[PDB]
Amino acid sequence: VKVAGITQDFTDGTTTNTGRGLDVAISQNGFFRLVDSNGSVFYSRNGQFK
Amino acid sequence: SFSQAVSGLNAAATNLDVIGNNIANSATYGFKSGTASFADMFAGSKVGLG
Amino acid sequence: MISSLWIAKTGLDAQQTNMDVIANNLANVSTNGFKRQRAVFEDLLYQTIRQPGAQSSEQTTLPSGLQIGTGVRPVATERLHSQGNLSQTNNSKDVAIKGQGFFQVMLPDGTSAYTRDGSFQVDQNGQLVTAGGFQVQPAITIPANALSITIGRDGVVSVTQQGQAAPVQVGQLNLTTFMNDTGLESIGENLYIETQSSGAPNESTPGLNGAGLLYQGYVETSNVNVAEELVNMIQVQRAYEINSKAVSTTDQMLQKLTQL
Repeated sequence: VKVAGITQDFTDGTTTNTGRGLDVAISQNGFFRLVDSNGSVFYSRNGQFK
Repeated sequence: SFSQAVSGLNAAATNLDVIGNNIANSATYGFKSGTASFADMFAGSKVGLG
Repeated sequence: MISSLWIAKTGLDAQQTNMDVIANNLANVSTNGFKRQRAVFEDLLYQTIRQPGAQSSEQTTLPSGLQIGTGVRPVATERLHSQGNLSQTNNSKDVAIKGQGFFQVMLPDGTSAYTRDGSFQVDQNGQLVTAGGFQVQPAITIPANALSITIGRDGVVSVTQQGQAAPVQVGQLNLTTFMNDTGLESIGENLYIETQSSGAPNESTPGLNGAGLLYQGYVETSNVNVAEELVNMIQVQRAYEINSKAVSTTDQMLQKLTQL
């Protein structure tokens, strides 16, 4: 048997309110886009911002 | 007289190979287990060939 | 000075060659992309004291003649081009070929050899070479600042650059197939070259015209079955001992004849 590669489940998690205002959550399809100092483009769904 | 014993050795090795393949290919979703079948050989009569 | 002595000498030599091929097969059992060797013999000529079916009289014939053998001669030690087990290494610069074909390699003298072992590296200039400094014939060059190298199911190889959001194709790995795969003469470092025995190679992309497929991250191990080499060795040892016994018997009868 050979591993065909791990696949990730994109099912949305539970939306939990933990106070504060500088935080966003996505309940459906959508990926936040980020750019690093070197200029590359990355995609993440984390809601922590500062 | 090594012919019969060698043939039996190869048959046992093949059976172990099939068993090992079945046990190793566990958890594979689209898998159906295998099974080896054997058959004797005779030249005429009273003359075994493994 | 006795025909039996020469016959037994030929038998001893045949068993010695068989033992040699067994030893070589057992030696490189872990060599990647190694094909085992099998030796095949034949009987030598025959001395006909009485011709079979000779007209012994006007209406009767000999049902069987009188013929004496002259020993055994090894025909050839061919190489069995079976399919080796595909291991897994999770590397980026080694490919396993499943099916038929060979990678072409540009020898330093100028000609080209053919290999079955896929373990590629990069030389100082950046071009893809095999383990041993020999470069592939299409001369695939890997550019600097390469984030990753991918090789598809077919021969196309691409490299992901730092940016551009898209991989860029860098070349293709076409492999060559022969007609008489067992007719290629083998030289060192897992290389083969063609002779009169094998036809002119025809190159093609993997997956077409009977060619194999390329899997990245795997490697083809040798098709040496260590389980049966031992029993073959046992049989070879017994046969060699019996031939030596025949030599000893001939010597004994000669000695007890010359004592007169």
